Amino acid sequence: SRKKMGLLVMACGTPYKEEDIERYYTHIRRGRKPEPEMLQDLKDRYEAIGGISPLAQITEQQAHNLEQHLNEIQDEITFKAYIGLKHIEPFIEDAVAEMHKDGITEAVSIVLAPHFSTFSVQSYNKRAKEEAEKLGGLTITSVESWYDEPKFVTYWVDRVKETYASMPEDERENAMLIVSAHSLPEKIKEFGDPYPDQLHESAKLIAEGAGVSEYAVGWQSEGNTPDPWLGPDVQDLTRDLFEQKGYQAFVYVPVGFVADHLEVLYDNDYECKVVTDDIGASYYRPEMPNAKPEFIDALATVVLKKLGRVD
Ligand SMILES: *Cc1c(C)c(=O)n2c(=O)c(C)c(C)n12
Ligand SMILES: [Cl-]
Ligand SMILES: [Mg+2]
Ligand SMILES: [Mg+2]
Ligand SMILES: [Mg+2]
Ligand SMILES: [Mg+2]
Ligand SMILES: [Mg+2]
Repeated sequence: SRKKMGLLVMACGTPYKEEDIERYYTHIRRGRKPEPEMLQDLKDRYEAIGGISPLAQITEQQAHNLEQHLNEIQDEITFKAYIGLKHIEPFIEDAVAEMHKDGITEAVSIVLAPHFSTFSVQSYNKRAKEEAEKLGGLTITSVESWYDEPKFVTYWVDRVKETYASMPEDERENAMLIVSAHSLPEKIKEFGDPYPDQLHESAKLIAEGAGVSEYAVGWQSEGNTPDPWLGPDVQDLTRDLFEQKGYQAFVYVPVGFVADHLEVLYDNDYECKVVTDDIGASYYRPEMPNAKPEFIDALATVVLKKLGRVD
């Protein structure tokens, strides 16, 4: 007889179809509906990246594959995955309510973003716990960060090694590795938020494992508020590094992101590519984890370590 546990997998969320762009972005913008020109622009961006339907499917596939893999690799717990999202249904509170309705009394949560922040991870975890407390009779232990899981570092190390090995000799000797995550408001620093330090440590670990001595850290995808967000932005960093040293290849590792969503397919593969094309450099951006077995095994290890069932 196995112990039953909920596996609460949390993420930003994505629209499910083009007609969800308005409500998704209204939610991100804290109730401010995008103007018509912006709605049209967003539609065009999603069309440019190959469409919307594949996006939420990745997150669902990650949760599904993680549940099945956890259930196969150990014999003590049977997990059932529930997805809880920030900016579109199913919302975090919906997922917790569904766990409670289904009879779950004990759950472990993980956010599909490897670095802790007060703005995102801590807020998701607190919301999940608050809903559990309101319903009663259900407890959640929450993963806070996992950027330093060795299997996750190794995923990116090996992707970087493959990219550098694929380069012509002249690029391989004159390339720059840019390691990035989603920008957040700079005011997180008032709380001692470790998010920037964790990104810098991811970059150090990945560059070290891959044997890449020239790398830099940047941020991407900042939102639209009056206070400053973490920088430099990858677009500006790329140009600055080019002006300083003349790199002829840029390799983008958006380690803060786990899937082929707009922030990678457009904010790297279009916006950074515009800059590398303008300066005459080659652009590389290795495969995101998505739902691939190597990444799912890394997440399974994160979960079982959090529960103390793996050293
Ligand atoms: C939607 C989204 C993703 C994937 C992410 O990592 N983040 C953030 O950090 C914010 C603030 C938002 C929105 N998102
Ligand atoms: Cl942490
Ligand atoms: Mg339609
Ligand atoms: Mg399966
Ligand atoms: Mg830790
Ligand atoms: Mg942008
Ligand atoms: Mg500003």
